[PDB]
Formats: sequence, C-alpha cells, structure tokens
Amino acid sequence: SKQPDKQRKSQRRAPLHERHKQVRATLSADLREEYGVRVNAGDTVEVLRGDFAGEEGEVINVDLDKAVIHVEDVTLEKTDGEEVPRPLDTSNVRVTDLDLEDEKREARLE
Amino acid sequence: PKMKTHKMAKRRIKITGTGKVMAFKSGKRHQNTGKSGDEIRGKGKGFVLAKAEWARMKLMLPR
Amino acid sequence: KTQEVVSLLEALDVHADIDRLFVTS
RNA sequence: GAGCCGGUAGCGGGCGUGGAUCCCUGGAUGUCCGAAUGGGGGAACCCGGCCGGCGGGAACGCCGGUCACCGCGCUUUUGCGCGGGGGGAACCUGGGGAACUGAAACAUCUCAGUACCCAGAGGAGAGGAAAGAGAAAUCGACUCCCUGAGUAGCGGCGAGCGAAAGGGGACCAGCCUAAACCGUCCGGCUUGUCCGGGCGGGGUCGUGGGGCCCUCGGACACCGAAUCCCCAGCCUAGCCGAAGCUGUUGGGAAGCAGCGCCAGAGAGGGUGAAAGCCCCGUAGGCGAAAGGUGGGGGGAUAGGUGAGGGUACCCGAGUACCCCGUGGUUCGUGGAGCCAUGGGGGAAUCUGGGCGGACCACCGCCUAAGGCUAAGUACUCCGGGUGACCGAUAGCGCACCAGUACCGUGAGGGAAAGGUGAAAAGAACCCCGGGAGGGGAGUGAAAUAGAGCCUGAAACCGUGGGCUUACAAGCAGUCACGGCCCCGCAAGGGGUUGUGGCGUGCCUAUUGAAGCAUGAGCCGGCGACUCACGGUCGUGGGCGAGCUUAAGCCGUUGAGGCGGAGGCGUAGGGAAACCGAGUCCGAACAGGGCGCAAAGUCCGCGGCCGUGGACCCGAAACCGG
RNA sequence: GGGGGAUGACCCCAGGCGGUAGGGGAGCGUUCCCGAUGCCGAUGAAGGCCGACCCGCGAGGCGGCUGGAGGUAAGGGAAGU
RNA sequence: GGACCCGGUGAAAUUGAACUGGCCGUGAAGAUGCGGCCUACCCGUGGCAGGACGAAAAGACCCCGUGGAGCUUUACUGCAG
Repeated sequence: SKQPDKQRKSQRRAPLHERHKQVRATLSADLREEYGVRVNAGDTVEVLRGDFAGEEGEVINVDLDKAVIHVEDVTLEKTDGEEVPRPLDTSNVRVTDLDLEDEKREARLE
Repeated sequence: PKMKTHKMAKRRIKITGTGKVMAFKSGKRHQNTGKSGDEIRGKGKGFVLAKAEWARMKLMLPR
Repeated sequence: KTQEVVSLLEALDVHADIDRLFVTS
C-alpha cells in the first residue's frame, strides 16, 4: 500500500470488510462529537449532496458490495413506472439517529 | 576506448612537444644498395608534413 | 514542538519565509 | 465485523453477531496423463499377483484398498533399510564447440572460447591457506569493484588482440585426511615380523609427524555447520488513527463568499466540475499472533586444537622430470618459461624436491603428485518501491472468455480489438413494418451521450443552395477587365468565373529532363544522423599545479560531504647506455630535435574522429540446432 | 565595413544579396522536468470546426460554433520532434 | 454457348493529376500538355485494334560489385582414407 492501484488491492480484493472500511463516516451532533468509534451500517442519516442534497432518510441496505448503499428516501422511479431505491454514493452519507435500539447497536457505536 | 597502429608507433614515429613528429631518414639503404657512399650520409631523419595528422592522431594519447 | 514553530514564527513571517528552509547545526 | 452462495446482473431457494462472506497458516481428501516406474501402449487408455468387504450375491458372488520399475549404498545372511533421478525465464562452471564479417582479396588472424548443443552443482555456483608472486631480502587465501594499462607485449609486426605483481576498496578465516612410525586388532598367508581394513597417535597452514630419554604441565580458545528460546524478518488480513459548516452560481460542488479547526502525518487516489479538514484502514505514529525462515547474540553444547630440548632414522600420493605432439597464457613456432596434459621412457623423502621465464654458477622463494571451506561479485520467474517511461499502430507482441482466433503436416508463425453515463435511470406504452429499423412519449444537464453508444478530423459517397457550363485546352493557373450573388470588421472586400495576356506537372538519380526514366491511385497515423566509452578542436566557466576514480559515511525532500592509488601538464634529446635546459651523428664546434615558460587542467555544452547493428530498410549466401 | 550609437534606434554610401552538394549564424512550433519569493478553467482545460488584427517566416493572438474534463508555464533545462 | 437488351448479385492488377485531336517542327534527339497551323459542339452504349513508349516483372541477353552458389584438372592449401 504505497502506490496508486494498491488501493483496489487491499480494499476489495482483500477482506471485503475492508470495504466496511468504506461504510466509514460520522453523523449528527449527539453521537458524533460524542466520539465516532463503533459503527452500525444500516443506520439512518440524510445525505448532504446531489440535488437530493440536504435530505431526510434512513439506512436500508449494507451494500458494501456494490461499494455503496441505499437509503429508502433517496431513490427514483423507472420509466415503465414503479418507484425504486437509487444507488447510494458512499460519498455523501449522513447518520444521526444511530441505529442502536438493538442492544448490540448501543454496545458498539453509541 | 583507444589504441593506435601501435605499429608505426613502433617503427618510424614519435613527436616533439612542438606538436610535431618525425621518423629516421629512409632513402634506400638497409636492403639493396651497393650503390655509393655519400649517399649513405643519407640517413638521419625525415619529417613529412600534412599527413603527419592521421599519424600523430591515430597514435595520440601516450606518444 | 512543531507549534513552537507557529511561534518563533509569528516572530518574523512574510513571503520570504514562504521560501524557508530549515536547518540546525 | 456484520453481510453472503465466486466473474452472472436472471429465475428458484437458502447461511448467518449461543464470533457467516472472506483474509492466514497447518490439514485431510488430491479422479487420469506426465520422470511413471506393476505390465503394455498410437499420453490422458487397456492388461496382471496379495489382502480386502465378504459384497445385489431378492431363491445368487465385486469394486475398493493394495502392491510390486530401475540404476544407489550396504547387516553381506534369503540382501533388509537409505539417496537419486524430472523440472525450471535468467544467471554458474565443466564437456564439446562454427562460419559469416573485419584484414577494404583471402589460406595466417578476427569475430571467440562467442552463438549453439551436452552434462551437471547451487541458490548462488567459480574459486579458495600457495612446489604462489616478484625482487625494495618486498609481498602473502580465494573472489569481486576501481586502478595498474589500452601501458609491458603477441603478430602475413597488417587488421586487431591486449596481461600481471604492486596501491586504493568490499570481505575476512580457518581446517583436514593415505599420509605405516606407534600401538589396537580383524582377516588371510599359512605362525611370525606379509599384505589387509575398521580404532586412535599424528591425523603437518607458512615444515614437520612419530618413537626414546629428563623440563612438561596441573580451567574461558566456540564453527561451514550443531543448539536454545532471543529481536526469531517476513508470511495476508493487524488498527487506531487531527480538524469546518452555513451561505451560494450550479443537473451536479469539495468551486465563489463568510467566518472555523488540524499539523512529526499539504504522499497521491476515490468523491456527480480543482477539499489538509467529504471518503481514503496513507503517509504522524504506535500497533499486532498460537504455526513457516535467518543473522545479530547469550550460554554451555563446543567439535576442536593449544609448551622443552635430543637422536644414526622411517612418514601426502600413481608420472616430477625428460623427448615428441597440442592447450591456456599478452606469446601466432618463436632466444620462449611456468602450470595443464596426447604417446614413451619411469627419480629423489629435508644437504630431498620445483621455482624466480634457454641454459649455468651463486643467492632468494616455496614445500606439491588427496580433500571441505560461509562472507565480499552475477542473475531476475517471483513481491515491493521509484520514473525529465509510455498511452492504445506507443509499451511486453498480448490492459483482460490472446501465445487464443488464423495459415503451417511439423518445428514454428502469430493478430486485431479498450473508452456511454453520475449512476443505467438502459428506454414500459402508442405508431409504419415480415422484422431490422425508423416516429412520438419518458429518463435527462446534453442523447447530432443512445447501446460497439466519449473526443468522434481527413479521404470518400450523398441532399439543397449561390455562381457557372455546348464553335471549346489544360493539372495548373496566375495578372487585367467585365456581369451575377452576399456586404457581423459597409463607398472596401467576399465567391464564382466570360474573355484575353503570359505559362511544360512533382519528386529521386542525372552532361542534361515536360517528361516517354523512375518514385507515387487517395486520405490519416508509424517511419530514418541517435546513445555510450574513448579521442578530437571550439567554446562557458572554476583554480594554475589543475582534477577525479571505486568506496566509506549522510540520506519524506531523501542534503552531499569526506575518499588522494592514479592520470594528463612540471624540460626534453636519444635505439640505448645515459646526459640533461641541453642533447644526439661524430670526433666535430656544420646540422636534426628542442630551450626560449605564455602554463594547463577539470568540467559543461557543441562541429567531428574510432569502436560499436550505429543515418534507415534492401538481396543472392555461409555457418548451428 | 565604417562615422556617434542611451538599451532601443536613427543618418550616409560603400556595398552586394540567384544558388543544389556543402560550410558558418539566427529563429519556429512538438511532448516532457522546473512551478529560478510562477498557477488559468464549468460564465470550458484540450483537441476540434471557421476567420479580410500580429510576423520576412516557421507561428502567433483573438473572436464565433463544438466538447467534457484538464493543465498552462513569464525561463532555463531535456529529447523516441 | 457467351457476348447484347431485363431483373438479382457484384471483383479484380495499373494508376502523381488530368477537361488527353491531326499536322509539320521541336526538346534528351520516335510528344494529346512546347511553336506555328487546320479541323474542332456536349455526352454516351455495340465494336476495331493503332498510340498513350500501354499492364505483368526494380531483363534472365549485357557489362560493373577485389557479390554468391554448383561441377571440373598438372590451380593454392589442407583433411578424410
């Protein structure tokens, strides 16, 4: 990991969880400030960019896989019709309501 | 890297600081030449100009 | 400390410092 | 650390924090080929002994396991138990080993001991404690880098080939056995005293070993391994990990503006258009294991050698030495040695025996004719780092269903072809139509971004328009004058031409060229005076005695700085002895070279000259497998 | 070449100037390395497409249309020009 | 039976470029393109061979490179036997 391309080499080829490494971030005031150690993943938040910028929503699906996730809110409808969840650019991602009602959620991040 | 007809460098050859070079007369003698005497008095040293450039050069360096 | 530089800094800054150029002895 | 059943996105179904996917390491399976090895064979198939369940044997009997090739030691007995062999890009030594081409032919020579083939060692082999080198009574392992030196020198003295000791540097490092002398024996002959092989003595480093007699003397000396954990390094994932938000032009902001923080980590990359502070498992910096491989380093293992004189003496080899015929060496037959050997003679055991280049005297060196020996140099398949290194005809030829498609019987050849987008949201539905494909709607910032769908130029084929065209010559055309047509650089120009006016295209090689001499059909991209070491003048400049190898150290950036063997100038003149601002010819003051300082030297950048495939492609041919 | 050049430049006249191998001097764009107290650009990097300002020139600048992301160096260096 | 007229398909070497006439003269000496002249409307299809020094192929005949390759003998040397 000392060159441009060795980034694709220990992130997605190595431990997929390394991609978890990607789900990385912070969120609201509470929690955050409070720290930032111990995540949740499929939590809630509210992006901060892209037309949808400054929006309200929640963490639907830990997609690490595709390299990002989905946010019920954030989405769109096809052209045939039916609606649908859009792709979640890892990038602009916000979480404040730190999913933690599940004791195991509060025993790791908040 | 370089050398030189080391030869000629051997036989006939060798310069003066002057930037010039000379080799022993070289009329006839030392082969056929019952010929004469005074002619003998015909072997000191002969300095040819112009060409003495290939020469010198080609030798260049040590001599 | 590299914040004692922020110091002996404010001592004498400018643009030439811009340049700068460390070096002890 | 919380998602997954690989690239498959799709249907149908499912495992999971009373630690799944996957990252590690050690496992057990490893069907058939391939050294193949049980036997045969046109590989990937077909055949055999021993054990084996016993197995459907419904009231009737099979696969599985197995096993075994052959050359190697030798507990020999009837031979039981260990090693090998096959690979492998490049690199290593041995075994064998060539023409081209240069010499402007070519027989000597060169390319070379190169290219190739063969065998085989290794992770490195090569080599390696000296019958060595040379001569200052000086040096000492081998190796490798610089230097010595393009010197001494080899030669149809032609083209060329072209050492070494010594000095500087990296490393260091030393040991064994036959080596019958002693004793031990075991086996023979046949009892003695012979040869024999296992045990020690010694088991030689720079001359000693034994055997005898008296002095001995009575603990720190580990190697190539052997050993223990040690920091075992790495082995992939180890993990923390400083600090901004609002406002805004925007389809998108991380931009434009306002205020805010970081900091040994402003290395870059991903983020809808350019962030230190949004993601980054990055540089800051500390982190990390039960298995696979070291030095460093600690210890005993330590294996192991380690002092005195004397005596008539016996103990590192079968061929040294010599004659002929080759080798290597700088040595091409030479005044020609050393070492290595193809044939034939066939010595010595310390006043022995080679050596210091024919030989000889004397001096000086060394002690062969067995063996092991890490480290210092070479090489990239592998993994990383870095780029005045490339960008899809460049780079490996091959950026991803390529050494594959495809021609070749074969050995072998050997291509082309990457790019939508922010993500599919990849175009439901309606239309002409057998469809493909075209018309709308919808995504959308834009689809003349639309599915081989970024940029998407030229050549070349179209569709309309201006001008122009039927008594006319030249690619060309360009100068004059005229009419139609447009004047976003208006009283000046655009475009097109009717006439007339003067006109032989374009490249190489050519005495000479339009050409009827050749070169080219058209467009786009590749495509040809380069680099290195020398030398050579010119110039930009640092000291005039000028200047640096190789290496040692220092190194986000990584910062150069020390290193004084050398080499060119400091006189030269001469074959030399040698003399020397003088010298060689000579016996003569007659000339040749030089003196007269004018002094360079290193470097940089250039016009050139030699070695180079070396301005670029071009053939018939020779030589290897 | 010569008469004074302040750095330009200006004046005289002498004085030519056709030129292949080929010799000397001076300039131009091409992809890169500087960022010698250098950074432009979503109201376009660049290439493209078209032109009656700047230069003897090889090129420049600059304005209109295109196209999706770069890269420019006022100056010296380098080269697969 | 092609060739010709129809419908369907649809190559190929060579070629700088071209709207390419005869004359008699010319030039490097056998010219549609240069001079003078005479005939001379614009295009085509079925043909006929003469000229475009037509196409094929960097002459095999030639000489030149102190090129190459094969056979020959009282060529030179050397090896096999």
